[PDB]
Amino acid sequence: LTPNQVNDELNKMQAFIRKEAEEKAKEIQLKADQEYEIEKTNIVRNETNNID
Amino acid sequence: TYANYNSAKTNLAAAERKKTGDLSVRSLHDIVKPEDFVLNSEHLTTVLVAVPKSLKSDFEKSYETLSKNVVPASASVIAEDAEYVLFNVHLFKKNVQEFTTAAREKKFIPREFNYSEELIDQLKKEHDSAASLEQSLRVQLVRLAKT
Amino acid sequence: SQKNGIATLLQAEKEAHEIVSKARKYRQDKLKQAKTDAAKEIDSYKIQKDKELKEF
Repeated sequence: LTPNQVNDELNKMQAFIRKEAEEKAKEIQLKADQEYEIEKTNIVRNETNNID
Repeated sequence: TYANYNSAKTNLAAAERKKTGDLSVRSLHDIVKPEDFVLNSEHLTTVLVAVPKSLKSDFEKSYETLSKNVVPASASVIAEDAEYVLFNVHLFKKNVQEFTTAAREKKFIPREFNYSEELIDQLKKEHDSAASLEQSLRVQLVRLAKT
Repeated sequence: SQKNGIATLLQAEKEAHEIVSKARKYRQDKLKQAKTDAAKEIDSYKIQKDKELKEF
């Protein structure tokens, strides 16, 4: 049935939504790691200059 | 005065011509906003317009060529435009190539255009401005000729 | 009515994207908090060195 095929195609479109969600989650994780590393590295340097 | 009359007449002619919709975008006043470029952007919803023959099956024949990439719903075309197909159908912008292919294969000659709330209000304002400019230019020309 | 499933998929995608954006914002806030914690640890180590410098 084409409407049943339409339902399958709508499910496939929802799959493109799930892939988008996974990509967004991966981007969020990458941003988290990058921000944590940058914050740990840059802030300490000035602090180390003050501490030293 | 003659230049003003010519500009007003040109505006009136444009307003009269843009309201046909037989092979172009119809008047925004007679058009439907939702799912017709009002919102309906990205993955939220869809918008489509074409003229495949004069039957729903032909519109379904054209819509079958979209490969169901996005907005798999069959296109529905019903209007008085050329006593033939004039549709406000679903074809998501995330499948713009497939949206075009939904009408290109069957030679539907798509006539899609932006019809958002701002666009529809601007079109209505433009038509009213053309009519008012025609009337005001006629009055000004009559006064200028009397003088 | 033929776009009910499309709207449902759109809502699911939008909700997932909003949750991901909120998680990324919370991760940025947590990175700022980690920077603050690192600065506080550097200050505490500096104070310990001040006791160490006082030992010198």
